[PDB]
Amino acid sequence: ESYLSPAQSVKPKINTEEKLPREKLNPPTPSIYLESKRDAFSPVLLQFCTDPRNPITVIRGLAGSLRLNLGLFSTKTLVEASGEHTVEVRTQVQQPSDENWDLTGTRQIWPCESSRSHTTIAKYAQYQASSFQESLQEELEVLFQHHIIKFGTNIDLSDAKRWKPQLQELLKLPAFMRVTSTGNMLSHVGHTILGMNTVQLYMKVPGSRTPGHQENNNFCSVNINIGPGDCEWFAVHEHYWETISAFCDRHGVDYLTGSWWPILDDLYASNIPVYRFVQRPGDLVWINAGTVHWVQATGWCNNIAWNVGPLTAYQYQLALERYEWNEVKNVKSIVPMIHVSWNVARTVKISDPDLFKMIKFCLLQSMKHCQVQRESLVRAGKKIAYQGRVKDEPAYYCNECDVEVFNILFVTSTYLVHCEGCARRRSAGLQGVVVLEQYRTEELAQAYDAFTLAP
Amino acid sequence: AARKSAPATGG
Ligand SMILES: O=C(O)CNC(=O)C(=O)O
Ligand code: NI
Ligand SMILES: [Zn+2]
Repeated sequence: ESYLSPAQSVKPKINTEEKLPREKLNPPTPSIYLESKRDAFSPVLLQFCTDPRNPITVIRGLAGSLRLNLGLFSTKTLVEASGEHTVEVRTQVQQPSDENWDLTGTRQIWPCESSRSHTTIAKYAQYQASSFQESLQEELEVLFQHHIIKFGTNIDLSDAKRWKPQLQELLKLPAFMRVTSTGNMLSHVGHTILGMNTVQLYMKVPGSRTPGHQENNNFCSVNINIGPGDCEWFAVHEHYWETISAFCDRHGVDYLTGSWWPILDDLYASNIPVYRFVQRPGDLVWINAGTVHWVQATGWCNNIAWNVGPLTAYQYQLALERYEWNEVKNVKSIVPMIHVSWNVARTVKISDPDLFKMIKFCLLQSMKHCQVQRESLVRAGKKIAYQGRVKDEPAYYCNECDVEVFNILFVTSTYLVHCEGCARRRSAGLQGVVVLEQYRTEELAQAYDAFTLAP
Repeated sequence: AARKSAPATGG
């Protein structure tokens, strides 16, 4: 009953059955330099970054190749743009890169301690600076003769007023890397998903860690290192994600919502190639769809990141797989995949045949599901009001199970929306439940038929 | 709010 057709998979075929030698267990990270500025706008670049075979890619010195004014993202520029703006903090324990230990260094462990708290930007800038000066002093002695760290994470540069010049700068990027782009699936959500279709800022000190994960719904990520320190990246191909999740299960940590730092020897032991690379100031990281990754600051630095949704079959297939898998696991999918697919088909011409067949299949199933739901409600005497979508109306979600609710909305009262199960199970016969329809069969049917492959 | 963030362990 999936929104996906297994026959249509464009996932690269990889055999783990054969033993793999060590050199391939440490693959080189695709690094790319940009002599011209139009290279960055070349299609071959986009073809490269989004190739399924290429889990992750570094674009070297792009912030100078287009003359991006990163300086603005400097901590100093930030503190005065707004210092009493606020910031999530992670309190962590500082460690060497490829390692994470119990309290004593007897053992390497998967669970990564990462406690939470809040400050302002100006406040964390104090800390980041003091921290640096301190490390300086302990070196201006030797000359003449557990570390607890705090990481400023997921800082929201969403307010396009306040952060005007900073955001304006990123317009200079090739379209597929931009925050907002007609060719960006995430631009077709119709509302703001903080950190995905808005920019997040990271203020790091050395040892500052972002633990193992895949992006929300397997969406591409674009990260720029502002400077002046470096970052170290580790990454695995989507293919191997369930094997990694299995480790999380054994070590008693939740794969999708838990804090975990992988044990590299485990992954080598399991025949899983790990990409290892350094990201220098002005280097852009492109994380392809579904790539497991984790990240350590080696110096003092800020990064900027957001999620992009290029219109490829791979990206799409993986967004849907994660969408369904999320709900199997009772985990909120923050990109409302069904509402997005309809928005896309109705607003964007698609020339790529494989991507076209995938969206078309999904819309079909969405229609059958709406059709089935309607009959049985009718069949059981339930009246369904018609509700219009208004302009810039968001997607909906079950107040209870967090699943996306599409087209047919169950409502109670100051009004709440539910999926059917959550409505029934809270009223046997749906008494005191209003039921709304947002798209009549014919609206969806016509939209569907209007949707054809562009040559 | 749908929003991207870091996993957590304390606080
Ligand atoms: O920059 C960091 O610390 C972690 N970032 C990511 O995992 C990302 O942008 O996808
Ligand atoms: Ni990430
Ligand atoms: Zn529900």
